[PDB]
Amino acid sequence: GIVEQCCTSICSLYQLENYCN
Amino acid sequence: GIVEQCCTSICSLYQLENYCN
Amino acid sequence: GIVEQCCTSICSLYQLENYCN
Amino acid sequence: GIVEQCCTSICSLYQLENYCN
Amino acid sequence: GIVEQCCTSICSLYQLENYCN
Amino acid sequence: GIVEQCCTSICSLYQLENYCN
Amino acid sequence: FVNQHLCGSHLVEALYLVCGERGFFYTPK
Amino acid sequence: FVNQHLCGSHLVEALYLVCGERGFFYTPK
Amino acid sequence: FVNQHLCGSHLVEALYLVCGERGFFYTPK
Amino acid sequence: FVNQHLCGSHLVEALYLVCGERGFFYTPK
Amino acid sequence: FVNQHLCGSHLVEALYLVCGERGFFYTPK
Amino acid sequence: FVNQHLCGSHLVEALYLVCGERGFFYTPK
Ligand SMILES: *C(=O)CCCCCCCCCCCCC
Ligand SMILES: *C(=O)CCCCCCCCCCCCC
Ligand SMILES: *C(=O)CCCCCCCCCCCCC
Ligand SMILES: *C(=O)CCCCCCCCCCCCC
Ligand SMILES: *C(=O)CCCCCCCCCCCCC
Ligand SMILES: *C(=O)CCCCCCCCCCCCC
Ligand SMILES: [Cl-]
Ligand SMILES: [Cl-]
Ligand SMILES: [Zn+2]
Ligand SMILES: [Zn+2]
Repeated sequence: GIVEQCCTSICSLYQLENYCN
Repeated sequence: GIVEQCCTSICSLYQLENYCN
Repeated sequence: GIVEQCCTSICSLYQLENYCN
Repeated sequence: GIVEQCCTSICSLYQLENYCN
Repeated sequence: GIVEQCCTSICSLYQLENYCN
Repeated sequence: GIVEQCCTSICSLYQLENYCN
Repeated sequence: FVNQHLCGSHLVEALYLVCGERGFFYTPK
Repeated sequence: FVNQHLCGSHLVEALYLVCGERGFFYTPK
Repeated sequence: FVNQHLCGSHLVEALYLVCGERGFFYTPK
Repeated sequence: FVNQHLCGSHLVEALYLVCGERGFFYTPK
Repeated sequence: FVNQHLCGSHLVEALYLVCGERGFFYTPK
Repeated sequence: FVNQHLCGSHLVEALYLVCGERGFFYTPK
């Protein structure tokens, strides 16, 4: 999930965009 | 400036990218 | 919606609970 | 204190309510 | 009070220091 | 830098003031 | 309206603290 | 007034950074 | 766990910003 | 210590939300 | 205008998330 | 690294507050 990926490594703005609707 | 553009109209993420070094 | 109810009038904590999954 | 309890374990909304006036 | 002074006019950091214990 | 100092030890308001313009 | 945008940034942090493990959906439009 | 509520959420974070070990009291009413 | 909860508080704030008008669904672990 | 200070920044924000009109007293360790 | 001050506190957190390793400059005046 | 990034999010918020009208330059490691 989002917590498993971005709270273990830094997420770039593109990676955060993958979680948008 | 950034105050007169992104605080009187909503700025998308790219609009914030203009002010990065 | 949540924007038209809790942003034009102050919502107590329970009012935010209505929008949880 | 509050720091000793909620910054060592997750505090639920009821537990935070114990700190209110 | 703090709401009637620092929320209707911008308070410098020292102005916030007045309300510390 | 700022990260090297304040994210390893607590920085007081005077220390943060050293980073201002 | 930027004032609308600012309230959303506080609405999301409210929903995060309120729902917790449940999660929340933010849908202005 | 929600605009009042938003300023409180920034007032508390200001008081936390300002007082530090002293602590603060938030009393709108 | 606490430090996981703190990361979520920033995450939804970051997710709210990056998504904007689209919105997002936040589901914890 | 730093990571304790960061938890307090969220804590007062969370405490401000949950308490609301009642208010709270924040005293660190 | 305090409403101006509140938007700055959200502008800085936006610039921090946007620039990242680049960094940002905040200059209202 | 994540927990360094989280400290920066508070740092710029703290730096924005303490500096105010002066402003600041935030450069990470
Ligand atoms: C998408 O645009 C949401 C649709 C409803 C928007 C209502 C905005 C009203 C203007 C803000 C008034 C309150 C300011 C605190
Ligand atoms: C409790 O209700 C506090 C009593 C004083 C409230 C004053 C609110 C005034 C309306 C807000 C005006 C400024 C908006 C930024
Ligand atoms: C909910 O139960 C969280 C599940 C994720 C695991 C948390 C611990 C992961 C290992 C890191 C430990 C480092 C802190 C001592
Ligand atoms: C103020 O002096 C803080 C007092 C609380 C103790 C801090 C350390 C507690 C033990 C955890 C260490 C883990 C980090 C290496
Ligand atoms: C320093 O004072 C910045 C110069 C420009 C300030 C413009 C402020 C306009 C008043 C706020 C209007 C919008 C409120 C959300
Ligand atoms: C960017 O690459 C960060 C560089 C700073 C070093 C990060 C690690 C420092 C040593 C602390 C490790 C504690 C966490 C396991
Ligand atoms: Cl605001
Ligand atoms: Cl954190
Ligand atoms: Zn705000
Ligand atoms: Zn944090």
